[PDB]
Amino acid sequence: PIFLNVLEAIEPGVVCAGHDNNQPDSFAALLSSLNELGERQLVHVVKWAKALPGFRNLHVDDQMAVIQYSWMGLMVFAMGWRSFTNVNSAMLYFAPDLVFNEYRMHKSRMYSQCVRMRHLSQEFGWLQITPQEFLCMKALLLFSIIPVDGLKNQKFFDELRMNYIKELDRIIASCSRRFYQLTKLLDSVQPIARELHQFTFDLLIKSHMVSVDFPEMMAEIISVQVPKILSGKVKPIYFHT
Amino acid sequence: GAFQNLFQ
Ligand SMILES: C[C@]12CCC(=O)C[C@@H]1CC[C@@H]1[C@@H]2CC[C@]2(C)[C@@H](O)CC[C@@H]12
Repeated sequence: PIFLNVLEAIEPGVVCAGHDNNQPDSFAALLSSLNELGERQLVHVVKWAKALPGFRNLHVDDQMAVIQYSWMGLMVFAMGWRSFTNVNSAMLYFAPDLVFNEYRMHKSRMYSQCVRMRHLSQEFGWLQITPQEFLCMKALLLFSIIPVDGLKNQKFFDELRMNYIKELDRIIASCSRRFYQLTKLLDSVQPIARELHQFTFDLLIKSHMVSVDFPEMMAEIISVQVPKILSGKVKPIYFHT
Repeated sequence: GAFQNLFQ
């Protein structure tokens, strides 16, 4: 199975946030650390995406665009899995040095979103999602959000997306109940990503007022790309309507 | 572009 071999081989390692776990949980410190984690993770997502099968079929402008729209969903899905595997979905395992208990959920001012991410994480346990199903789904999430007006070379994207879907159905193989449930789970990422998009955008707008630090690449992406999503110019591809 | 710098 050349496909699974490559997915397994490219899967990123452990990324730490550099959070100071000796200081008191404050909003400013937690969110600044989540932003720095987002930045560190983005480096890894770019290297990962560019090593995926087919990914270079895309126009270079589409490659960047698809990353810049999909990172939130990709990260959130990966964090849900780590949470499941490491702490049985009891807490959110953003990183080894940044694990959210309920207290940090509350202090983060993102409690409802954290709760939703926690539900997502319990879904990996409740559905008995296998590591290989996880890997295939995560790869598909890269090809699940695009401009309503299409991409520069949209045909290559449609063919890529078709192939990733085929690969998932294949690792699945009333067996169609399975595909129903995996597709529903993938869809469930998107509303979570949308609320995080709204949260992080509002946080960027008010970042000086609340003393939260955004790194460079996070600030650019959230001011240039994320509003295209929130304004409806760029929209998730749902399986179910 | 910050992210384009990183992309390439
Ligand atoms: C993607 C990240 C960081 C990486 C990860 O494990 C998931 C997590 C989900 C919430 C995001 C966060 C990066 C920083 C954001 C976007 C904060 O500004 C507000 C919500 C945070």
